[PDB]
Amino acid sequence: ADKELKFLVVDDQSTMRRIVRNLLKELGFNNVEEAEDGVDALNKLQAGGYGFVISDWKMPNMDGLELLKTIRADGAMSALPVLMVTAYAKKENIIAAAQAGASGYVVKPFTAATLEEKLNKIFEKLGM
Ligand code: BEF
Ligand SMILES: [Mn+2]
Repeated sequence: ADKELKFLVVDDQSTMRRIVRNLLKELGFNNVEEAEDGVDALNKLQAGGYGFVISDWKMPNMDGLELLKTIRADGAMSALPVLMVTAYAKKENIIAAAQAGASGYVVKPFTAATLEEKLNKIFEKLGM
């Protein structure tokens, strides 16, 4: 993928945002911004130029499943890649996220190798 691709990393725990931002840097992606919940994320997205979203699920103000649905229903951003990264591991959560249009789903805790693999699977799927 394009190394200037602009990522938004969304999680209510700063620890996890830091993990994801550092992983992306190792992968050659330095154009990375953070948000603390779905509302904060939507505000950043509206400012424009984003090419990829990585999002938690459990967050105050707007949770990540609502964020994913909001993105998919909006004409300006409906095709935006969205990778879910969450501690929810039950099949019904995976199904609800997949059906709502998630590009990929990673269960926490995850390894560096798993994140890289799942990002690449999405790049290949979308011809990026
Ligand atoms: F809080 Be997340 F869904 F891991
Ligand atoms: Mn959370």
